[PDB]
Amino acid sequence: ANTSSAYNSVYDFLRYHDRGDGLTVNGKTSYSIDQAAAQITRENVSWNGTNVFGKSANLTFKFLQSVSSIPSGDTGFVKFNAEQIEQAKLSLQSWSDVANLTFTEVTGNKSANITFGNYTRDASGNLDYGTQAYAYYPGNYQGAGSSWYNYNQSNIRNPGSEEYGRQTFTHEIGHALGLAHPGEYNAGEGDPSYNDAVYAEDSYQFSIMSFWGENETGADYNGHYGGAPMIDDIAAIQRLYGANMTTRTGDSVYGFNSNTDRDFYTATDSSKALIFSVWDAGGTDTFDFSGYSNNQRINLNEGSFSDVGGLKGNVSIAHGVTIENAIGGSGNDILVGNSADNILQGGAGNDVLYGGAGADTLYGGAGRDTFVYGSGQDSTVAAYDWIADFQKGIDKIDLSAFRNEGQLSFVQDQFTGKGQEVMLQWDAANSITNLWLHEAGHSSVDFLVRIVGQAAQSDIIV
Ligand SMILES: [Ca+2]
Ligand SMILES: [Ca+2]
Ligand SMILES: [Ca+2]
Ligand SMILES: [Ca+2]
Ligand SMILES: [Ca+2]
Ligand SMILES: [Ca+2]
Ligand SMILES: [Ca+2]
Ligand SMILES: [Zn+2]
Repeated sequence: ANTSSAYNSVYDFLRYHDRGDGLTVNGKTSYSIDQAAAQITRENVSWNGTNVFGKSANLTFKFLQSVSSIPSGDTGFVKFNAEQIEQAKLSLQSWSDVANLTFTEVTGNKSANITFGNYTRDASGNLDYGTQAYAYYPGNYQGAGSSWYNYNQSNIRNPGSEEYGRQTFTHEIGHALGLAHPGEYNAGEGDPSYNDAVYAEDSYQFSIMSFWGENETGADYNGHYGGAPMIDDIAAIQRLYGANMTTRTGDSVYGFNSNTDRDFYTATDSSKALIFSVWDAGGTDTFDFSGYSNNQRINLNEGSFSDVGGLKGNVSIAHGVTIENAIGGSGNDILVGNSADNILQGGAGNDVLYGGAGADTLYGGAGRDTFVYGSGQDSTVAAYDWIADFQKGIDKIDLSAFRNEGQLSFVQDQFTGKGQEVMLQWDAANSITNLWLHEAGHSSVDFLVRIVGQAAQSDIIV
């Protein structure tokens, strides 16, 4: 019952931002990903009609060059500029990446499902420099799917350099696809706030359809805005149109050295912030967060949140996604794998690595690292872990988790058969050290961790 601090850091991080069940966060009811998704899609409307789910759609979009009138009554129409067009296309792409949607641009007099246009004045003809943007849900009525933005806002005119502009495009397109705010609130109507949120997870950390900052739920993006669908947004849009299983089906790398060709999944250098919820449909994938010096916490479990590059709760993995590998930076990181076979690289700094179930390959990197094992199922003989760069007298292998079944006894070269004993065996021929653990209740030796290098008894934490 007396686990080490290394074990505890993993145990707690695994429960970072727990949600659903009968939990109460910030004095509010906590929603699971699916409950949040249902709430966001409560209008039960999409381009396929009402109460239609898991149905794909082929949609058209258009950059209006002129208008007969804006459905809201606003005036002073202004067409989209070149930068707005490029950014809007990227926002559209971030939605079609995760849901079974196709977007085709149309021009001229052709009608379109989703339209884009700017406004600058109100119905009275007075300049409006206060509002931001709005959009209309799918439907057969005049203006359905149309989105409008205030050209008097610099973030709207320069969405490529002012992050909130791109986020706004993604947000409004969300409405044009059938998504609603996580709560019954609208701009201008009263002075709504996070206090009015129906559930705890109503923030930018979980949905860009929210109006509330990520700080409301404990996350911190240091003034940045993600610009792409977050975890609950992905579940929501997929509920309506189905998941896109053709996206990034090869071996994908997110973060540094990314091969995604998506700005929000790419970090060009250490001064670049990352804010994203990853959707990936196949292949062996890697979270490369090697360019950071900040202490990071990386979790590869689906639905989980990570603390990357000095930010908090800025990276998450969507439900239905399996990410396999992770690379930390020069800081003192915590790398947590999932049930798949993971390759974890701590990088420089003193790191804590936890492979979890499956046959993992672990690299501590330079520094004083700790490889944690919380269960006999973590490294069975049939699917054993490899610690490929273990440093005798420097690194540590943490087995404190087994204390719950009785303190482990270290034996030199033979098992007594009693149980709860650990042994290290050196093979001079291949320079491999086999770490064997005979667990209580096991009639045979079923736990093994193979080490490429030497290891001392004092390197094993029992
Ligand atoms: Ca992939
Ligand atoms: Ca994968
Ligand atoms: Ca590190
Ligand atoms: Ca694993
Ligand atoms: Ca290290
Ligand atoms: Ca090391
Ligand atoms: Ca493992
Ligand atoms: Zn909105």
